[PDB]
Amino acid sequence: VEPFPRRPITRPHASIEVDTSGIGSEKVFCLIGQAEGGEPNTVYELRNYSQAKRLFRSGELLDAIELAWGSNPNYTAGRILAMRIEDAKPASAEIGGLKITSKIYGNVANNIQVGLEKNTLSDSLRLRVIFQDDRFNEVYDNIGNIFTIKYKGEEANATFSVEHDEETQKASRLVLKVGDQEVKSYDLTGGAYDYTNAIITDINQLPDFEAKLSPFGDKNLESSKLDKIENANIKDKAVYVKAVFGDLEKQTAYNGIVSFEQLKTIEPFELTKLKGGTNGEPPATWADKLDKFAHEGGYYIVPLSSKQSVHAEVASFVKERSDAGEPMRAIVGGGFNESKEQLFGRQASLSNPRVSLVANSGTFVMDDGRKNHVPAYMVAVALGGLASGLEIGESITFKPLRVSSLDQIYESIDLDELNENGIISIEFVRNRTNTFFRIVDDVTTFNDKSDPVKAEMAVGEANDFLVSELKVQLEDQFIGTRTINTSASIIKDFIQSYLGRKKRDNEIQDFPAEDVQVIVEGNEARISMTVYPIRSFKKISVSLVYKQQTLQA
Amino acid sequence: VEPFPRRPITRPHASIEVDTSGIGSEKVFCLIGQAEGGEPNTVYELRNYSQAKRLFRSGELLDAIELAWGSNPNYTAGRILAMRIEDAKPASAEIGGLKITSKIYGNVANNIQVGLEKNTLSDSLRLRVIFQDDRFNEVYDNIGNIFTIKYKGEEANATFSVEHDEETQKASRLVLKVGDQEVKSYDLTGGAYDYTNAIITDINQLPDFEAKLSPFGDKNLESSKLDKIENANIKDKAVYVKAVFGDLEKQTAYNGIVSFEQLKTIEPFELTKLKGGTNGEPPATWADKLDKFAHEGGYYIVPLSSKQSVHAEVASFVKERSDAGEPMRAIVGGGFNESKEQLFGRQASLSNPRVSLVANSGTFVMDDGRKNHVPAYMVAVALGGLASGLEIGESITFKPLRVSSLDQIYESIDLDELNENGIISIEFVRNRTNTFFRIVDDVTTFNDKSDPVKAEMAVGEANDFLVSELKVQLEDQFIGTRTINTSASIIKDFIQSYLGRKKRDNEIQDFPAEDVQVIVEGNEARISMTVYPIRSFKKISVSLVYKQQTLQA
Amino acid sequence: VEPFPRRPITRPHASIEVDTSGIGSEKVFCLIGQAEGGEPNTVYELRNYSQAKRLFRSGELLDAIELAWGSNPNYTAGRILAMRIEDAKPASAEIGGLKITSKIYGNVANNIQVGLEKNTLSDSLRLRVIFQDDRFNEVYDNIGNIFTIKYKGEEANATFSVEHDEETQKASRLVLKVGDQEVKSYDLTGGAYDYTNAIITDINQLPDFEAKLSPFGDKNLESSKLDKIENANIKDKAVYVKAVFGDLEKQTAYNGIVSFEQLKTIEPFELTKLKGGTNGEPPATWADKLDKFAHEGGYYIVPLSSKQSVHAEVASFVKERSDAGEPMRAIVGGGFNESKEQLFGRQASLSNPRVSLVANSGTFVMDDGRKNHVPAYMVAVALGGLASGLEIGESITFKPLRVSSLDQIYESIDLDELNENGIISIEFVRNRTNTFFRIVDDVTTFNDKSDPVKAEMAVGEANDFLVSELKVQLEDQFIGTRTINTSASIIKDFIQSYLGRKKRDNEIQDFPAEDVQVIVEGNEARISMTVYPIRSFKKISVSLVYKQQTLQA
Repeated sequence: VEPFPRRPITRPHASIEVDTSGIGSEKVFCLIGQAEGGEPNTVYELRNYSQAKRLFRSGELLDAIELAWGSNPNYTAGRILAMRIEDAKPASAEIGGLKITSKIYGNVANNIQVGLEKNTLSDSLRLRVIFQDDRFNEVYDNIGNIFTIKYKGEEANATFSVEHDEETQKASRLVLKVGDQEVKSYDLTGGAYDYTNAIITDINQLPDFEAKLSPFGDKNLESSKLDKIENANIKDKAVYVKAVFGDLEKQTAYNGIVSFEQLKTIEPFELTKLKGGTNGEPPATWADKLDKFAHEGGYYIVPLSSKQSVHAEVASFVKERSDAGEPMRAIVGGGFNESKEQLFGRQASLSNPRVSLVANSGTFVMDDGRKNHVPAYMVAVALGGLASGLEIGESITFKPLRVSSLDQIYESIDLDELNENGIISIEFVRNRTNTFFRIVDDVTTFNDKSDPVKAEMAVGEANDFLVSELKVQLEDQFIGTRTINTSASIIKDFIQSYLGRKKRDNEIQDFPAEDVQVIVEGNEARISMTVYPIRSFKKISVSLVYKQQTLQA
Repeated sequence: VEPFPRRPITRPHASIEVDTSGIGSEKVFCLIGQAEGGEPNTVYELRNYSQAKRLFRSGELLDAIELAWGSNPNYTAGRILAMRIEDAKPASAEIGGLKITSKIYGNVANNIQVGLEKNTLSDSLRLRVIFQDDRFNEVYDNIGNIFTIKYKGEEANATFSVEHDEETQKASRLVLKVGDQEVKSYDLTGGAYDYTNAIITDINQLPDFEAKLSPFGDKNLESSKLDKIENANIKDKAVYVKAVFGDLEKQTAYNGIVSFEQLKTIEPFELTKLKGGTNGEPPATWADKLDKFAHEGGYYIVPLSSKQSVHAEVASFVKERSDAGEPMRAIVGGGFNESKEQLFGRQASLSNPRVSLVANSGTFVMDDGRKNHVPAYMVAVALGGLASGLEIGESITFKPLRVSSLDQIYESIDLDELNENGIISIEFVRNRTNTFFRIVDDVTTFNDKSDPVKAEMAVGEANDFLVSELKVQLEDQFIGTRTINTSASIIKDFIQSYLGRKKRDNEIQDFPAEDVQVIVEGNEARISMTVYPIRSFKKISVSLVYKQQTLQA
Repeated sequence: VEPFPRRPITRPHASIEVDTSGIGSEKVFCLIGQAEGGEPNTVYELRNYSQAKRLFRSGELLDAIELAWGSNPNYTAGRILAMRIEDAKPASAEIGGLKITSKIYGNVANNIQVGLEKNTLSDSLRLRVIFQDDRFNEVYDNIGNIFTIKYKGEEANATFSVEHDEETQKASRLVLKVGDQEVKSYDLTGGAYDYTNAIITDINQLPDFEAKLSPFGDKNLESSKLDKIENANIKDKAVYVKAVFGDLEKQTAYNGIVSFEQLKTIEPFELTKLKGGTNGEPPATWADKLDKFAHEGGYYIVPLSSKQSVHAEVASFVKERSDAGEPMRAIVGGGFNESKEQLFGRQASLSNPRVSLVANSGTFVMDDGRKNHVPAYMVAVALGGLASGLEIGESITFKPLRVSSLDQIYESIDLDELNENGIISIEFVRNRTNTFFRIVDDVTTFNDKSDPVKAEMAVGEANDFLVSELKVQLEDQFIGTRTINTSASIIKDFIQSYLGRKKRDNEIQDFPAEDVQVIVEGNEARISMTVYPIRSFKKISVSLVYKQQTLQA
């Protein structure tokens, strides 16, 4: 509802009630591991490969992103969230009249260099910054000398000053004087005087003074950050205002990988390397690190680690989030070429419905040209990236893996045992001339097959997405709406429209639209419905029978 | 009925009787606070933001109003009531014979400057006022001198007098006198000579005397306020009738901020400042201000203060007016960032059905780029502005707040505890990809959950509005009128109409119209009915069931 | 209805009545900015480029206007409104017994030169006005000496005089005397001699008199402004009535840049420059300027300032007008080459549906040929001039900009983030043989897709124009009319006509005739209507499935 005009009117008029009501999940994937770049305990959004490669410099995580976006040829590249577990810290140094610190966290940041060798021809400090790892070697100049002022009056001498607040060194005035008497002054507080443009215009208006912006950087710096001048003579010189600090803020805020801070006057200093870059140490538990993905919209998450304690932690994490209204599922892999007994031990230890285990490990072809021999959990990453590429309520059963080879080629009996015990395994298809690798099943670690919801990943996915979407939509729409007689009818219409839309997308098989019984009483709304869940075929029986046909003529 | 004519006529005629029957609610939010303007102890009604700014010059109260009208972007800006706690007084100067007084209340009025001059060409005074804080500067040039008299006769002398009467201390007569006799008298004490224009017209009647209006023109003064003159020669002079008092009242009564009144004799004096401009003491007890309210119709009220004594006094006030047939409610808040244990205390101290406590405090962006970080009761103002924007029997549950940021981000457990202690709380949602702020629930401080009327603001508001309108309309129409034998059916029709009208606007759910009963005996209007109350959803139960379906071909 | 004749007559006749009924939006663009000429706090309509140049001599506001007219080559150059922020004042001087004031406001007025001389060859005064900046130069030679008076008789004495009205010192008479007493006198206050040529002719008609007008310019001064003459001999020479200053006024009242007025005696003076030309300084807040735009007529407005205070002031202003009944929308640009963080912080500061942000800044090939490198808000002007060329309901999405170059050329990921966060951005289309630049979207600062009316400029513009036009027409047509039986049908027919005209102009998609319903009750009229919104294509899904085909012979 949107009545127009918003102000009530009592005299004769016309009124209009504009109404826009009614006219108006991606199943995100997550990764955690290590990298040579990006800040710690900070989650990011990954859309392009170039963006991630610029942020995440290198390591196993970048390979895991490339495998996830490459593990599904026939699907799109889905959005992925990533973060760094290492407690890295940046390089920082004290030089000149400033304190410098780098933004990249890690041992690589030590190679950063900052200097202010002065080019006396331009009377400015030539800021050269270098980062040899990134091939970043750029030269900046024209720091200071923002603009000129010159005096051409008939008096004997003239002088001008910039008066600061002594306790904070904040510029508050610009005073032009002859001797000790002010020709005119421009208080730099509260008004158009806050910027250098007003000073330039007002000074230009006076016939006795000139003010023109220099081609050494059109900064237009604020007037509060100007330098402190103390009765500098103006008659013979076109005196240059500098404001070196404010010029560093303006010209180097978003240039390079360098920040600046004050403990002072800025002076020249030599080009010096930064120190204190540290990769840090791993955390005792990953549960604090996993908390950053609590509310980021992630559904599938895969830790880049083969340790059982990390797997159990993640399992407790995804359980707690699902119980808190953030459903999630996890896929893990046990290192390199583990035997079946190790896999059964891991499955017994976990025994989580919302966790899956990958048995096979193999080699993959990367864009770098490396035939990277990866552990099982990178295959779990590839599988998560395939699942994300799939829509809601789809299964990854008998989908291709696009692998180059596998360390272990399991026989029929071995694959059957792995599937029975509740571990995901991968087979090599030698039946045809065009051999390929594919996934045999997507069973969870919870091995009780009697209950398909828990056992099947697709069913539990469809259930969690349906429930969470229906819960959010009902919470947003109907709570706080009046308990009018038509409320029950509106609720039943909305439910039917939501279930008919889900059936259109094939996220659910079918539902009886007649059995949607809504009951309303006071603040409570009691709703009952039936849904047939979308399932995936996994066994076909053919009772072929042969018969005899008699032909006549 | 009203016959035409009302008085009977006995002769043969036609008599007409005409019946004009059958052919022919607002919600207001109150505010109390401090500001740089406005009278003390005065209930001011506001409709326009410009009106509030002009009256309330600046301060917290104007910001509160702006927040209240800015907290409902969709809904109409309803009338709001404001009041100043400060016992301010206006500036005045006892300079010369004139008691200069200013309209504005406070210390700002002291800046006013008032002075007088005189122009000898037209023999008329001048007056000036300088209030440059409001960009105000006016000069009343050539005060007085409404019209001229000149002589054109043959007598040997030509004078006019304006007689001053000691009994009335005013100008009583204006007479043209020559020698020792009156040429023609114009008695100002009565008749059409109460205005000057009668005198101007009648002077022209004489062959020997004529009159004309002044070139300045529009003064149009009462003859009783003319100045005292005795036989001023007009033989060959166009002497102006000065009339200084009347033109002093006209140029300064509604013009500007400054009024004038004589204490003494009128004389010019130079420019001088005003004195006595006092903001005034903030009284400890707010009951001195709450009691000043009346039958305006206000419902909601927020005090702009964190004090317990203020909140208790407001609670006692609203309860008293409710018991006195003027239902009201309040919303309060406590300073900045109070912990839960303090908020529990405040709710236990209040425990009022007609008071609500706000937990959160935060920041709001205003028109003039003001990132105003505000105490909790300003949020309570914002809530009361939302509530006024919402129509009768609606609630503020799950609605947006449009707040910029919040101090306390409460988790689900914290909100649950706050709701269980009857404290309204505001939440920042992380479930949706696009995050936003919104209100949790409209729970009151009173904590008997079996009573939804008192527990819930919306139900209590709807019940009070229904009862108040019903009782008013019944008292107006039927109750207390002369007794007749056929009033029960008409009362029951009126009641049913009223119920139908309530049901039409969704103020009630339904009503069993067949169960309405009316009994009359003497002057006892016995009514009994039933109503199904309005309610707003707060809990949704979805019982989902999964089943398997078989398909044949 | 227009009756004929307008005066009824009771006698037998024929009366004719005539009704001329049935015989018979612009979306104006607004600008505020800097200029070197024009009055302060004054709005001017501008369609002709010569008018805009003359009004605004030069600055950034003239360049903005020229860009707007030239930002849409394939559209009509329509009306634009413009205001000058600078509080300039004009140059003035007092010399020669005359008050001199210039029509140009600012420092440019100081170059004006004015001087007065006398011509010995005709006994007449001379004037010269020069403004070297416009190369303006004109000489009003032989000022005064309006007409001669000659006498031809043989009497000893022949004199004429010009007398004045005492109360005003204006020329009231022109007396001719021969011997000792008058021959004829030309009364000037009232009669047949209001003009001096009538005096010239009648003097010519007299037997012993002659008179002729000075040919230098068609003076034809009215006789009120003639100089005083007393007993000036006629028989000596054909004496001139000079009246130098009145003739000067009549010659230069509406010509040239300079105006003149009396100081008192007037005498010549040397050719000298003027004084007092000043531009002043801009105010802190531009909101006081916007009041003049309250009832001018316009939809789009763009201030020429990158400061956030101006933007917040305009945002507030357009919100106030929208709540009043005259909605507007504001387009702004984020300074020079600002990074994504600054754009985000500006978007988060505005967060208004009726405000749109522009990110890209670049160069435009001006008509002068200069490679004018300009800030973002000049691009926002260009977009505002394209939106004003666009018809109602259209969108600036994918429309060509005709820009020369851009400072920042973005990646696909950067463009997507700029779109998603409610910032208008531009891409450099490189794949074509004809490379160019196109607008990607017209999304507003308000960043929620739930309401396309608030989130899209075109939809919101169509809704606002529709509501305003319907409100105006309904209020003009049916308020104050009679509540006749066919009132509801007439209203329905007028709405259908109006919606069918909208649908014809493609301002709406469609509407259902059945939903249009008119309810009459008392002094009110409730109307229910439906319209399908017009929309712009912003997403095209295509599905291409190949199939086999078999050919027989």
